[PDB]
Amino acid sequence: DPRETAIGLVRYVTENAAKDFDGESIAAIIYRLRVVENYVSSDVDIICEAMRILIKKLVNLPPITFSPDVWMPIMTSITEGAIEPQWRIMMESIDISKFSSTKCSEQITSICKGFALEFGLTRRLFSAIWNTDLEETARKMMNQEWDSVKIDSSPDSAKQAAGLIEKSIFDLFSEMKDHETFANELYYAALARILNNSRRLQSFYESSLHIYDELIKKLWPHLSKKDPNVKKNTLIIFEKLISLSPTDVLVQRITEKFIDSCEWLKISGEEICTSMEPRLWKIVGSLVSRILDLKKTIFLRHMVDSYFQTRSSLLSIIQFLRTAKSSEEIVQFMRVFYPELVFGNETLITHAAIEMLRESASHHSIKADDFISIVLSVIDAPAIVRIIDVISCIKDEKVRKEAVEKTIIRMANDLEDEDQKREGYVNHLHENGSFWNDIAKYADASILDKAGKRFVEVSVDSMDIRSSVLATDIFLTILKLKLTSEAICNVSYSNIKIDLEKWNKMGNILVECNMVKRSKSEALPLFTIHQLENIDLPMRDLVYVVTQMKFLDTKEGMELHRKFYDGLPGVNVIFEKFMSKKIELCMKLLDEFAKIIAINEKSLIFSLDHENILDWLEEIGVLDSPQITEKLVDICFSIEVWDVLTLLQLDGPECHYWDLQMFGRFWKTSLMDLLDEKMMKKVNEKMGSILKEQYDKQSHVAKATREKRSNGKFPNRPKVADWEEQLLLMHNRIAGHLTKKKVEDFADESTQKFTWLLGVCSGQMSYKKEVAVDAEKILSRLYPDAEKRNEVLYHFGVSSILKGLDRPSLHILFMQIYLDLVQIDSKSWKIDDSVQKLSRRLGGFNEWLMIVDEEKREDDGGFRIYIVLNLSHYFWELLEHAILKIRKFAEVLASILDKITFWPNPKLHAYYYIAQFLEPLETIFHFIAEQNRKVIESFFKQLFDKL
Amino acid sequence: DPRETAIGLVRYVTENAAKDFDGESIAAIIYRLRVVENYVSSDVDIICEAMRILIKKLVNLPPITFSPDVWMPIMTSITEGAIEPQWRIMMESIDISKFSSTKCSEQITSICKGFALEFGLTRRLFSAIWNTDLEETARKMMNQEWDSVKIDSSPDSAKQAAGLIEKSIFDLFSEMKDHETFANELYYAALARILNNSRRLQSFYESSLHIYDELIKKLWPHLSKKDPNVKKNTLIIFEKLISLSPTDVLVQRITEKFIDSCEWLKISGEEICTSMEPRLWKIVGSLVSRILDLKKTIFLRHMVDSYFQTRSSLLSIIQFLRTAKSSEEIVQFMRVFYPELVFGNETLITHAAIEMLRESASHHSIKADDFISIVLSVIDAPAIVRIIDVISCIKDEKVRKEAVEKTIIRMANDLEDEDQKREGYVNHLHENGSFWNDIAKYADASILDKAGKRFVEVSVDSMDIRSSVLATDIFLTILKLKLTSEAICNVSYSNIKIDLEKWNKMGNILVECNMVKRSKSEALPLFTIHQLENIDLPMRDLVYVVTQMKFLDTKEGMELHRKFYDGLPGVNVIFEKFMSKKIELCMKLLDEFAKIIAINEKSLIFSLDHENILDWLEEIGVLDSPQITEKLVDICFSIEVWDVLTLLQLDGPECHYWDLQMFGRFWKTSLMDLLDEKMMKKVNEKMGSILKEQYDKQSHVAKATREKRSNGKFPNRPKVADWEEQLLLMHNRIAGHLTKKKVEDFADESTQKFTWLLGVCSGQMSYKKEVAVDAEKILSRLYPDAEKRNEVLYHFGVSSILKGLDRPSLHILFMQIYLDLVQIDSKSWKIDDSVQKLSRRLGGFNEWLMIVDEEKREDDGGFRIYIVLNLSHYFWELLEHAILKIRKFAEVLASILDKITFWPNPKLHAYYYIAQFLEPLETIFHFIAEQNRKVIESFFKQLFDKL
Repeated sequence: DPRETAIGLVRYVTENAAKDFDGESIAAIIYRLRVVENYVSSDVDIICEAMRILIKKLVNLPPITFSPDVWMPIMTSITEGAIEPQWRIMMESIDISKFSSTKCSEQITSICKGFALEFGLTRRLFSAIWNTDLEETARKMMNQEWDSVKIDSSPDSAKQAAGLIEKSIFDLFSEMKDHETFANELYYAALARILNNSRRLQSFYESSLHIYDELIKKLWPHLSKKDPNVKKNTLIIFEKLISLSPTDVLVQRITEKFIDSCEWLKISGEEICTSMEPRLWKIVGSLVSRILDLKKTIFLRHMVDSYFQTRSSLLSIIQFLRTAKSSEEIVQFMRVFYPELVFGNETLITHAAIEMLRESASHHSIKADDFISIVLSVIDAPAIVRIIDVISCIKDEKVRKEAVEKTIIRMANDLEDEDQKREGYVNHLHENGSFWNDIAKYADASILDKAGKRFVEVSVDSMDIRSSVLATDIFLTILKLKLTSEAICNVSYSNIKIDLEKWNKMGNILVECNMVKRSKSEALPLFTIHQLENIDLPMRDLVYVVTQMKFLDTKEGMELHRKFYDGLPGVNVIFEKFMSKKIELCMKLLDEFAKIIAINEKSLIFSLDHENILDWLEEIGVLDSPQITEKLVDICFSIEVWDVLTLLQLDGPECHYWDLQMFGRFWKTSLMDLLDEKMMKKVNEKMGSILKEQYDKQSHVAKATREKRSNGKFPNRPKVADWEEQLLLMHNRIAGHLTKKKVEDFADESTQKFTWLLGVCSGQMSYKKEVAVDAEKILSRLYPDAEKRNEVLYHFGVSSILKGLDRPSLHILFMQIYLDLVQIDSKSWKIDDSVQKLSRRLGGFNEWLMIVDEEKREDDGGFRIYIVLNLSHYFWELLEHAILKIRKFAEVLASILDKITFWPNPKLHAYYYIAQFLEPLETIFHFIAEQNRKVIESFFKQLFDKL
Repeated sequence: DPRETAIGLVRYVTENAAKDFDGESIAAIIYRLRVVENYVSSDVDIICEAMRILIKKLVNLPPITFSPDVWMPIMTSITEGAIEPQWRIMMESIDISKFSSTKCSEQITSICKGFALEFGLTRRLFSAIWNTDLEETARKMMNQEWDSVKIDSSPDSAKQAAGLIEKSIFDLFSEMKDHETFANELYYAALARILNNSRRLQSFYESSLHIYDELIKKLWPHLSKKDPNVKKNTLIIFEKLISLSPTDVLVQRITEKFIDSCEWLKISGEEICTSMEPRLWKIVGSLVSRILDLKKTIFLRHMVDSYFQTRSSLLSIIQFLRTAKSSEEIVQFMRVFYPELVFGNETLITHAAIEMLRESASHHSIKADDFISIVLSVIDAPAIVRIIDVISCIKDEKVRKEAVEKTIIRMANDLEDEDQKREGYVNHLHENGSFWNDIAKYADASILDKAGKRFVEVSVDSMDIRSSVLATDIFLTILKLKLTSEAICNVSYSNIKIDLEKWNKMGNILVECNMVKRSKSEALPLFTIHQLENIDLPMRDLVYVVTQMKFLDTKEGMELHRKFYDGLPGVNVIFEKFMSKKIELCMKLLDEFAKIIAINEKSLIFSLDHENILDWLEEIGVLDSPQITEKLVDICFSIEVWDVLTLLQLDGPECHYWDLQMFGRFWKTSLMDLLDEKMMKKVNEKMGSILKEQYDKQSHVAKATREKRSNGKFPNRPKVADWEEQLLLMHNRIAGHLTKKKVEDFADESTQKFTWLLGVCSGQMSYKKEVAVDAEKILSRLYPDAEKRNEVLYHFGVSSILKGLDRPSLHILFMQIYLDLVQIDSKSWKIDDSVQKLSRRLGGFNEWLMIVDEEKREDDGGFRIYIVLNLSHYFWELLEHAILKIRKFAEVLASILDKITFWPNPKLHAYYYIAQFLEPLETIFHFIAEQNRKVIESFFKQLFDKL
């Protein structure tokens, strides 16, 4: 029975407790009293005193008594009661004849655990497995003795230690003997393991660092209690362990280990930095090289993970270089590694380096040469956005000023060599307001003056419109830059020392900067002397002057113009001559606006609030000026023809102004109340055919655009966009300036405004019913009688039709409908009518055919003879109410006959129409010949002279 | 920023460390310095001194400062740093204006854990949640103060305690202040919880017992260090807690709890038993009632589990009643609960109760009345197999003797009332040898004598053969029972005092016991005086005497027969008269064996080794006796007819011995070498027809058995079983006893052995070729000449055929073949033959027809006249070599004629055959009539007298 044998062995131990036994026998006794599992509660006490005696004897054994694989199972059995099988294999071979409920067993195990805790077996086990004496190695590395290292640092022993560290006996670390000293010697033995494995290698370090990390994690609360020199010892042990590292990966891992250590042992950055600055610089260089390589590159997922770790390592060491006293070290760091560090697109580390630079500057005055070197090296790099940080790092006012001027010169040079990348960087740098706030609270006045001068120089030297525009805008901002110390004019023209002719070029750039790029509030209107001295300006600065001439009215504008243009002779005379009644400027601006509306061309005036253009002329106060209103009606006329080109779906300036004007006067006006439906059919068909012929004459892109725009063919109006609504709105508003008193302004018959009024009275489409009724009322004021009111309206319509045919598919149609409206009218003639009234109904017929001039004869297509022959031919056909019509026409022809002679041009078939004159003379001689004789003879004489 | 506010609060604490603050403010400060997570390694020291100050102040707070649900999260935060959300909800409502890496946080948490360990916050938390002072309740139950209990024992507080017990602060139980005292007060507070929840209830106890078990599991190593009175306090606390339990389930659970406790606190059975015997008895009664109910019965799987537990509870408490000093208690336990405990079919608990009974008997002398009461109560129960255990428990020799005699009387009474169950129990009890070894080493001689007397009484009084057989066998065993003290005759006939006529009946029971039940070695042959005085015995004890008469030859048998039959007059005369030449016993035994082989009946002689029966007669020495050999040949003859009944597939004694005997002599013997193939066909067909007629006359079971046995019909032999091989083997062996000298024994012609020898010489099938050639050689010795050798063989065959037809479908066939063999033979007759030789060839013809007796005439079927008429008829047909045949037959008939007159019986058609006599007389008178005249006249005179 095993229990009896165990009892006998226990008795043998109790009576032989003062004797010394070989370790093998002790191990055999231990094994045999563990393997028994049928113990009783009665004999537990004697056996526990037995095994405390055995454990006390075992601790006294020399370390070389057993091997680690035999040391392991005995501890297993005496701590948790687990029995390893190969252990029982080895132990059953030992003879012991010379020495001869599970609750009892677990009580025995726990009591043995308590006794093993009291007698401190863990230290003995560690010393045995590691083949070293922990106290001796701890003492020797207290004394820095590294050439006499005697310890096993094999990976499997590290595995065994790690497999130890997790049981519960270490949960009670503050209960074993000299637990602080034992803790210290464990820490130093782990450090000596790292040292041994580092020295041997002169996968290889993973287990060592792992077991060291586990040891420090379990041991931090007790290392700092007894020995206050632990921190310094860790500092020296690593100040070698770093220096013995061959490769950079090793270095970064172990520096991570001491980042951890300084975290555990509560070591602030100041002490470590002041005691390890020399090696730290090398370590920093190697690790930052690793960061650079890993950023360049940025089982294959590790390439990011390690990246993060290494970066965090920097984040720690820079935080340990927070109070780095060596200014030279941090200066050379900024000079060499900071550029690429910024290039790594990492902000935290740069950010901290910046603050430690500012702290080093506050505590110590670094040489200006060093700081200008680092600034230029940063200026050299295409990173010019963060430079302001190191500019704020400049604690010297003079250095700050010189650094700012060097940086501005550098960006000027960057814009000079014309590389897109640098230009983009400069644009981003000038997109923030904190930069300019810092520039204001750093730089002084002279810096602003030189910046303005150089910057106007680059603006005038820049051919690229974008670069010049940016230059002018930022020049405007630096002109209005408020200095904090001085808290405004910052650049004067005299200091620029530039020729005036090139300063004249800046006007367009100023237009672009002040209305295109900038908003209304931040717009800073300025005018170069080319504008202030001339009226013959392009519409760009014409619009500029018209819309920012209110800015000179304010005292601020006049003041800054005077102070900026100070030193230039005659400036006062210029100012008074533009304050003087600019009226010609208004005329030319409105003329250009008229012709630009006449050609269907896009202009930036449309983007402005032109709908209240009448308000604009009210701001200056020339709304009462009469010479403007003429031009005003011109505007109206032109917008009218624009509307026509909108309705025709024609677009483009392929036809002259008068053609489309007379086509506009050709519309729904009461002139076509008299016409019949067959007439409409023929005119619409011919208009559609000629419009289609024009359409297929165009290109494919224009046809696609017109098809997209047009929802329906003639006469349906195409789709309406937005801008035409604005144009129409301001067009109808003109009436605000058309009041012009009661009747006296329009009483002059021979005025363009009178022609406009006659046009608007009857049927102009683009004008709304309110304007139409106002025009009708004012015409009622002019002509109280309605008979003359309609007579003059009809005469105006026909006369406009006739005059429009002077400067040449549409002319022939107009010929046709002129004939046709005459045919319609002829039914309404009275027998008692006069020849002058008939000529008036025919238009300006008498005055039209009496214009005998060389120019009128020149290049005429014979429209006059063509008309005369056409009506004469139709009346001749009728002759071969009707009698009254023929008689009145014959009266008219007899009255006019003596004038038609001068007209026959010598280029057209003059003789053919001379012969064709036979019908009119026949209808005259049917009755009239007796009263009109001299005319007849003179007519014949010039006719024969023509031969 | 929370960190600045926490720093300010920490400063406020440091300058106000000597002031007292309300607990709410302290909790708010704790919460706010926990919630901060951006701490620095620099300020860790000041904050840890801050919270040690706060914890020291908090410990000083009165227990009613907070509620448990507020006490919980603060401990959570200060031990593991986990923050409960509702806690932050409650704490954020407190204003603190008047007081104004995660590695740092975890260091803070671990340092706070260490400080909380040092200041012992766990005791304060327990006192707060349980609304009690642990020291006061521990002291009061040291002083046994139960009427002033003030504690909360709610289930949720138990849940909270259990949820506490598992963190790591309790891993260091030996580090908090007064950890032994705190351990004691925890144990006593848990006990007071059980007490409170037991008293309140005057599901309800599960959490309390669970938390108590967890507490004792974590707290056992420290409860016995300081206070040595813990064991007694647990004893009293349970000596009430058991006594206050209303139901038995509660009782069994809590007694399990103290089985556990005595296991943990190292309390041996002796102390607990001597201090708690009164209540333990009640507890034992209740739990054993539970075991009885659960055995009777033996989510529904629990009915077994609890069962086991409760049984284990008994296994513990009985082991704590090991040294129960009260003999009355254990005696009454055995008297009342032990029977049903045995009935529970559980052996461990009974087993231990038995040993504790023996220990109580060794230490203390229990009254004999108690032990006889418990024995009779066990004897009363049908469990009489284990009684021997309590008989060995009897330490008193006189009591042991009286208990043994009471038990034997009890089993005698059990066998008397004739209930099968009790008989089976007695048989099982007598099936073991340890029981009889114990009976021998316990009882004395007089016990054996009275057992033998009563047991012979029951054997002779038992009508059941099985009960009597068991009685006789066990009487034999108790007769040979060796007593250890006396170390053999144990029962004598005189003491039995039984009448001799009933003792004569025991013979058959002795046969059954000594050859059927018992083996050869343990067979104990005995013979009742009925056998020793008589020869007219049934074959049972005949076989017994023949096979165990060797047992008297040994001195042992004679000695035990004399000493057992001592006191009976004339025993010596009986012994000498059976030692005297038993020869008649042999004759009668062999006669019975012969007739039993003749009827195909199963007998147990077959199971014996009868194959060496010749050896048996050699053992006695009567193998030389001549009067046996006659009977021997009888045996042979009978086995022969048995073989015939085997070959015929007939079986059963439906035909007489002589019929089958003459059919056996009818077989392949040389008598049928003379017969031809048509004769074989007719005889085989008729035999098959009559055999089938016999077959379908039988029943279905016999036909099924015969069909299974017979693999083929006639003449193919059926399948051969085993026993016939044995019978045939001993049959052939007879020859060993047939040597009988050279020629002188068989020289007597008129002997049965001579008939057997004549039969074996020619053709008996069952005898092998060795016996056949031996018989031929011995017949060559008897008859050197071969002519007489074949003549007598032929005469024997025909004479056996004729004699077999005297005591009547097979007879008519025999008639036919007798005629037919005569026809065959008649061709071999010489002209010079004599009438006597011809009669010899015809068989015993002359001697056969001359037997004139009243018995021969009586009931004769007229076979003689039938034969005479049949051959006379065939020879008459031939008459109407042939002449020689007719002449020889006529000579024979003339010689015999004067004798055939006497035979005609008066029951059969006598006159018809008298008339049919005309053919023989005709063939006689064809020639012979002159030499035979007086015969003719006498024949005619008796013929006429017959009329």
